[PDB]
Formats: sequence, C-alpha cells, structure tokens
Amino acid sequence: KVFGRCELAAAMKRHGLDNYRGYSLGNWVCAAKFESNFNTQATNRNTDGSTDYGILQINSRWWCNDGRTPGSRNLCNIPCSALLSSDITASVNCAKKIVSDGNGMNAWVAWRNRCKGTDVQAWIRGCRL
Amino acid sequence: DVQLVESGGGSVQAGGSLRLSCAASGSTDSIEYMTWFRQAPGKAREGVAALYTHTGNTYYTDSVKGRFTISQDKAKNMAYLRMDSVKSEDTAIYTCGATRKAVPVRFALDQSSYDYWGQGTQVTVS
Ligand SMILES: [Cl-]
Ligand SMILES: [Cl-]
Ligand SMILES: [Cl-]
Ligand SMILES: [Cl-]
Repeated sequence: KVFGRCELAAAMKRHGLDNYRGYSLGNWVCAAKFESNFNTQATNRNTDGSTDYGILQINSRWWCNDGRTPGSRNLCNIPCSALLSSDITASVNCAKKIVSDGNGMNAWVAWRNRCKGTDVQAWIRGCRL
Repeated sequence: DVQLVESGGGSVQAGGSLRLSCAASGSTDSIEYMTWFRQAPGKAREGVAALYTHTGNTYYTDSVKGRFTISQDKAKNMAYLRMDSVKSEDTAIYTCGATRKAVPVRFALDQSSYDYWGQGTQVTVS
C-alpha cells in the first residue's frame, strides 16, 4: 500500500505519534516520505545480510526478526513480515521503541538528511486533522 | 567504505594524560558511531568509549568513566580520545572503530557492532 500524505498523517496521529519523544507529527510523515516514499512494502537489502522493512525501513539486525539476518537482536520482539502490513501499527509500535533508544529520530538516515531542521509542519499542512 | 586513521599514542606516566585522534575518510556521510576500543596484553578487545556522531552522546565502559573523554569534530570527521589520570591497567593497543548503522545504544560498546577499523596505537603507562 502506498499512502497518501494526509492519509498517513491522520493514521500517524491516531497512533499517538504527534510529539512522541518530542517529535511533532510532521517529522514522522516526512520520515516516511524519505524512508519509503510512503510505501508499506518497501524493502532494502544491506551489506551485513540485514534488510530494512516497511514504511519506516526498520532493520532486521537490531529491531525485528526475519529469520535470515546474522546477529539478530529482535529488540521489538516482532517478525519483520508484520512491518510490511498495509496498516501501520506494528511499524509504529516498533518505531516508538527505536525513537526511545536515546538518540531520537537520528536512527532514520532519511529523516536526518531531508527532514531534520526543516519546516516539518509542511507535511501535515492542509490535512484537516 | 570508510578509512580510519589513528594518531597519537606512546608513553605516559601514571596520573598523566594522552590524546588519541581518529580521522575518518571515504563514505563518511553515513557514519553513525565513532568508538574507541582497546586490547590489553593477554586480554580480549573491549569497547572503551563510544560517540554517536549526530547528537554527540557518549557511552563509556565502567573502568574509564570520569577519566577518559571521547569527543568529535563532526565537520572534519574526527574523533578524539582524551585519556586523563591514566592507570597501569590502561596499557593497551587502542583502536578506532566506526559504523554506518544506527546501532542501539546497548550494543555500542560491542566490537561486533562495528564495520570499520583503524590500525591500533600503543599506549604504555609507566
Ligand atoms: Cl509538525
Ligand atoms: Cl533531534
Ligand atoms: Cl591515504
Ligand atoms: Cl584494540
């Protein structure tokens, strides 16, 4: 499923992401845009045998278990398949753990590179939330 | 790929100070942590001090807390280890490590979390 911008903004708001760990809703919408282009089925293979899964590109070495990644820690205690669902819930609940790790949203490279320090509110503007 | 190069090191008197430097080059944009490890004679490598480059947050092994300070110059892709108040037990080969993955803090002092390594530099406390 490829979300629309405002569709995803409303979903993320319902999931309690607005101001989660201090990050306003726009940060999360922007992160999803640059991480996955709003695509819930996005995947990216990495050189360590891990894969990044889903709308927020959560990694299989540290966060979810895909059964094929060396050194798997599975800190979110979830199968990576659950992160490819059309509903965002499993991704969001894992993202809540990730953003709580100690370095905020810096865990998401695409967010650091294209969202951090920008006018992130633009991503929810017009959405009638 | 990322190249790491250490400078500094050598002899120091107990109670004294030494500064180590680590310069990163190559695919430096994706660097997440720069971290100092060490390996004392006859012992396994251990993480000493980790720095998360996008916030400046730092993580230390218990045996060095308060004595060693890791810092960076992010714009120049540098990490520094200031070793103050050195002890006998600090004699070791010190190695810079880096990674381009967003490693959870709890695993930031584990060597298996790191992808790139310097050459090692000897520090000897007399
Ligand atoms: Cl916002
Ligand atoms: Cl931040
Ligand atoms: Cl060279
Ligand atoms: Cl070492």
